[PDB]
Formats: sequence, structure tokens, C-alpha cells
Amino acid sequence: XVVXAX
Amino acid sequence: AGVGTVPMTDYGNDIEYYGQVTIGTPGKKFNLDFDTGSSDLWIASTLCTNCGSGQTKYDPNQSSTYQADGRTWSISYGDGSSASGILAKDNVNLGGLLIKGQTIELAKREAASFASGPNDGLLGLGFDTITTVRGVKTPMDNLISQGLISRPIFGVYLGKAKNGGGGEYIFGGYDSTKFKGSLTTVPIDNSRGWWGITVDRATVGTSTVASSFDGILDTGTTLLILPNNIAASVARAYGASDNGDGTYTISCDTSAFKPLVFSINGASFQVSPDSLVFEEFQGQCIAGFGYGNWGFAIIGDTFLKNNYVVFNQGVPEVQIAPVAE
Repeated sequence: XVVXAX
Repeated sequence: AGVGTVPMTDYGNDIEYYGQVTIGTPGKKFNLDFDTGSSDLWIASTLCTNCGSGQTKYDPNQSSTYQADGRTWSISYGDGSSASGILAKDNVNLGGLLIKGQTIELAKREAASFASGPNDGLLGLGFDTITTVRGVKTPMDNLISQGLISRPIFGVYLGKAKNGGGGEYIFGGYDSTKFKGSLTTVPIDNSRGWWGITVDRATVGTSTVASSFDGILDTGTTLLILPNNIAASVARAYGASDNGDGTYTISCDTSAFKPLVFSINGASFQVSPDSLVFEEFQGQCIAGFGYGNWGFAIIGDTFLKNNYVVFNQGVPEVQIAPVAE
């Protein structure tokens, strides 16, 4: 996997 | 639980951590993912047309403190997920602190990974220079300005599933039972709206696998994502094999591994051997570190579940110490 505000 | 204390729930093998937030009047509990890599507070709503049937949904009609807003929003996270909807205003109770008039983002649509996960939405804890809508004050901005916290900090403890999971967030305070030794102060660069830091070097045993590089402390990113040459260098140290999808295959037997040590502002911080293995699937193990095509690392849960962090929005700076375990 989870990769949060790219 | 103390004032502004939010007990967290570890999901899976340290995939993510969420806590309960009460929104509205009389209010409903929402399980939100606490994210330092984003600054939008969004939740599943009854306006949602592709939302999980398991998600708790915010219902405007049932909150006497709901206030309509004519703005719309849309976000896109780094793992390809997204969400969109409309803005609104209501009260948010975070650990006993009632933030009045918080801008909440109600989802109309969301990625399926949201629909199928444990979260009802996200609580972003990045700087407000990155809110998707200009002029939105984040929950930290509001705790400070409403005087609900006296120090512009939050202490973060993320647990390891191997030891029982859990975790805890403390708004306006920190807990020394969760860490050992003295806290180390590290200056933060928030020019891109994230908690950016500089890692002076990374070693494995006696080998320097990396020189100084920049990374962002992201509580909402599962792994330690490194720029390609750094990741490559780290993998070589562990005999890990590239799965070609941003992930590595590593030995399930971490007993012989040396910890990955980060030298930050003169002190040593590590990823213990056990954290080098993220997940085991049918006897094949995925490493706790991955790669991305960025000039900066994403210092995620792999690192955070090993080191206690005090986040100071005011300076900004962070205080880090090895978790007590």
C-alpha cells in the first residue's frame, strides 16, 4: 504493498 | 485511553494501521488509516456508488452538524488507488479532542482496493501544502488553532504483528514506555509537503550499501521503498532476488541476516532481521524493502514499526528512538 499522495 | 490517545489496529502482517475516529453528531465511528504521506481526510459515504458493503458510510442526513460544501475533490495515491467526491463540514472527534468544523471529503467513488480493505477512509497527516483542495485546513492545523493540543506534535508507535500488533497515536504528547534510550532530533524538509529527512548512510555489517539520500517518513506505505541503485545495493547484501515488480524474494530464514542500519543525524536506526521479511506465501518470502523509480526513498512501516517517531508540525522536525521491545 500500500503506498499512500505521490 | 489518555487525552488525544488513539489505539491502532495492525492489519495483516504489518500491512497498515488504522484507528477509530468519530465524525458527526451524534456521530459514528470510522476506521481510518493514519497517513503521513497525504493530507486529505476522506471517508466512504452514502453518496458512494462503488463502495465496499463492509465499509462504514458517513450519512449527511444523520448528522445534525453536517454542512454542505459546493466543492469537489479527487486524489490519486502512489500505489495507483484513488477516490473522489464532494467536500462537506462536520465535527471530528480524534481521541477525545473534538475538532469543530473540519473539512471532511465524502467519497462518491473509490478504487476497489479501498472497497475491499479494512479502512472506511484516510486521515492525512502531511503538511497542508499538499491538500488536494486549496484552502483546506488539515486536522493537525485545526487541533493547533482550536487549541486542542499544546505542543504541535504526535507520537507514533506502530506494533509488529509478530509481537501482537497494535500501535498507538498520541496527539499533543508522546510515550516513553514505547522507546528506549534518548530521542534523536532530526530536522525535516517539508518543501514538498511531506516529512522529508536525510539518511546519512546505510550499512549491512561492515559494508556501506548506501551514502546519503533523502526519504519521506510515510506511515501509510507498507515497505521501505528505495531508489533503484540503493535497493540493488541492499539486495546484493542479502542475496535477495528481484521479482521485477518493485519487490524482492528473500530467504525466509532471517536468522543469518545482519540488520539494515540507517545513520540519521549521528545516531543508528535499524530494520531488524525479522523486518527484512515482509510476507511468506507458500514458502516463498517477499522482502521488507522494494524499489521505485524515485530519487527519494519512501520510509514506510518496515522502518516505522522498528523506531518510535515524535512528529512536530511546528518546527518541523522529528524525534526518533529505537522501539522498546
